[PDB]
Amino acid sequence: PLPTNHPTQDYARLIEKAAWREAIQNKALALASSRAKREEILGIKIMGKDSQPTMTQLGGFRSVLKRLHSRNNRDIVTGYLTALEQVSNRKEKWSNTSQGLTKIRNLVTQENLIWNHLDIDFSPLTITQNGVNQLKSELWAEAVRTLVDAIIRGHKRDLEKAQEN
Amino acid sequence: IVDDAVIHIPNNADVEIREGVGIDRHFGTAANGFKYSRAVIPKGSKFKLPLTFDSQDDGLPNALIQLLCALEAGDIRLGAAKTRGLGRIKLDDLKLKSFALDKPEGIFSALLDQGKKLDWNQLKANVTYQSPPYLGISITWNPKDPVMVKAEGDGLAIDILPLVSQVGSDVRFVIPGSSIKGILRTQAERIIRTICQSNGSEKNFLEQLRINLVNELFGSASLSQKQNGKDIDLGKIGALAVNDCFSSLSMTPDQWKAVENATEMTGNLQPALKQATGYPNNISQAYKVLQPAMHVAVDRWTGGAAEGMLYSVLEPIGVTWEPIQVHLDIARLKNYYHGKEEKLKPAIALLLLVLRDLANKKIPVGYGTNRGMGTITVSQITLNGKALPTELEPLNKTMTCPNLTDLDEAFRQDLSTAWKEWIADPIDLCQQ
RNA sequence: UAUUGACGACCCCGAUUGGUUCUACUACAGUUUC
RNA sequence: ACUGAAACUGUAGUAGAACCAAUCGGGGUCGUCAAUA
Ligand SMILES: [Mg+2]
Ligand SMILES: [Mg+2]
Repeated sequence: PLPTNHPTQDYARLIEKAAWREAIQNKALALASSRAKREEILGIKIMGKDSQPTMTQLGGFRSVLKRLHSRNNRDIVTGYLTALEQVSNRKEKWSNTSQGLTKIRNLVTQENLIWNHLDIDFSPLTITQNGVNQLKSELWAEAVRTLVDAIIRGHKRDLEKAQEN
Repeated sequence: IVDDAVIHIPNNADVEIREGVGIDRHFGTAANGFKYSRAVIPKGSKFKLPLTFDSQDDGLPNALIQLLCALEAGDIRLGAAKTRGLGRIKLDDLKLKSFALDKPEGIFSALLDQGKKLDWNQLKANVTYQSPPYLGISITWNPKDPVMVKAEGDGLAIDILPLVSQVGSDVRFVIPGSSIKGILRTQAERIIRTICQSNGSEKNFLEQLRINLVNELFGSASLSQKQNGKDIDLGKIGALAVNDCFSSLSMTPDQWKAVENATEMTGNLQPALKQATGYPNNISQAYKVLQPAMHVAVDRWTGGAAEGMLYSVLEPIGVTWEPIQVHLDIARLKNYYHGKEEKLKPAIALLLLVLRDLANKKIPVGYGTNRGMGTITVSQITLNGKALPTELEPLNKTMTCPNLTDLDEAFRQDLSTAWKEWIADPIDLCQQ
C-alpha cells in the first residue's frame, strides 16, 4: 500500500473510489438477479402473480431511501419505518414478506450489514493504507442505495414475468 | 481554445433531482415506462469562462466579438433539455488579456508579466449586437385554484407538498418549464387532431406525440429512417422553449426543511408554516398562503370513510407567481421551412390558438387539475419579438383581451387565412 | 321461559408508471528528406 | 572494419433530440359490546 504520508495518497483515493463504486454496482446487479437473494436481503417475494409487498409499497420505501445521503440521515429512513410500523393497515401490507420491515431496519441501522450482503473482496480494489475502513465509511450510504435500487428493479422485472403467464 | 471549467454550486445548495413523466395523450395519465428523473445544477451556480484565441491577423475577429456580446446578453444555452427549462447561461466580469506573442516584449510578457489589459467597453462600442429573430411571450397570471407541481414523494404531516427549488439564498416554489411545455403541447396537438379528426387511441405514446406543426414548434425525437432508400432523421429540436416559473414568495432553505419535516398537522407544522409564509405570529394569515387540506374517500355503502383512504395536501392557495416566459425561435422555424416566411403563419396561427385557450382557463397546470387545483387566470400576454419579418411585425404587442382582439384584425385575418389554407390540406409543412 | 346494563369513537394514506426510442463512431494523414 | 539523424497519434465533432410527476378519492359518520339466570 501507499504510505499514509505519501503525496499521491489523495490521487490514489480518487482511483479507489472509482474501482469500489463499479464493484458495488456490478455486485448489486448480480444479487438482484436471483429471487432467493432479494428475499434474503429485503424479504420481498413473488407469490403467484402477487408481489409482497405491492410494488407501490416498495416504491414508497425507495423514495425515502433517496434521502439517505449519509449515515446521519439514517434517522430519516428509520423514522419512516416506525411511522409505517405504527399504522396497523400499513404494517400488515408487509405481512407475507420474509420479515421485510426488520430486514430494512437492520440494513439501514447496522453499518456492517451492507458489506456482508455485497460480500465483495475489496483487497484488489484498494491501494491506500487504511483505505478499506475509510472507503467503507464513505461509500456506505451509496452502497445501501445501490443495492436497494438494484433489488427493487430486479424484483419488478421478475414480477412482470410471473404476471405475464 | 476552450478549457474544462468546474462548476461551483452555491453555498449549502446541492444537485437537485427533477422528476419527469410522459402523459398518455389518450387516457390523460402517465404512460407506461415514461417515468424518468434528471440531476440538475441549481440556478445561480458559477463556472469560469476559459477561452484562449490565437490571432494570426491583427485585431480581434468581429464574429468573436459578437460571440462575447451574445454571452453577456445570455443568448447562449448549454447542455440538455434546452427547450424544457434548462441550460441558459450569462457571462459576467469579462476580462481580456492580450499577449503580443510575435515580439520579444510580448513573448516575455507571456512568461512573466501576465499580459496587457484591454477595455472590453472599447470593443463593445465598435459593434452592434445583432440578435437573431425571436418572439418572446410573457404571460402574466395568478392561480385561481391552488397551482402546484407535486414534490417527489410523500411527506410526514402532509402527504402532498409543492415542488420547490433553490434560487441562490432561498428556495422558491417552481413550476418546471417541462410542465408548462407539456400542457401547451397537449393542447396544441388536441387542436390539430380535432381539426383533422385524427384519433390518438391506437397509437403508442411515442407515435401519439408525432403530429404536424407540433413537430416543428415543440420538436420531435431523433429517429433515423430509410424513408426512401435515402436515410433520413425525423428528429428536430423544438423551436419553442419554456422557462421554469418560480414563486414571488421565498423561504430560507431551512425554513422549508421545517415544513418538509413537520409531523403533526395541528402541532409542529403550525410553527413551520407561520415561519415560511412570513406571518410567524399570525396563522390566519399564514393559512391564506399555504393551507393544509384533508380529504377522505367515502365508502359508497356505509358512508363514513374508506379504511385507509385519508390524505392531506399543502395547497399553495395564495402563492403569487412570476410571469411565464416562452421563447419562440423564429430563426429555427424559418430554417426548418427552408426560409419561406409564408410557412410561418400556420405555426404562428397554432401558437396563438394555444395562447387563446390558456387565457380562457382551458389549459390547467400542475397536479390535481381535476381535483381542485390548477386553474389559472391570465391577466396579460406580452408579445415582444426582435427582428421579426415584416409581415409578422404586428405581433409586437401587449394583449389583455383573452380572445386576441388586441392583435390587428387584418393580421388576425391574415393568419386565419394561411391557417385555413393549411387545414384544407395539412401537409408536412417543412417538406420542401 | 327472557332476562342483565350503558357505554364508545374510527380512518392516518391506498393503487400504479420507475425509464422508452434514435445516433454506437465519421472523415482522414499510412511514411517523411529541394 | 562501428547504434542513422529529425518527427506531438494528432486534427474537426454540444451526450444530445422528444417526454406534464401525473391519474382516482365529499374531512366523513350510529348501534353496538359482554353472557348467562
Ligand atoms: Mg401521516
Ligand atoms: Mg395520510
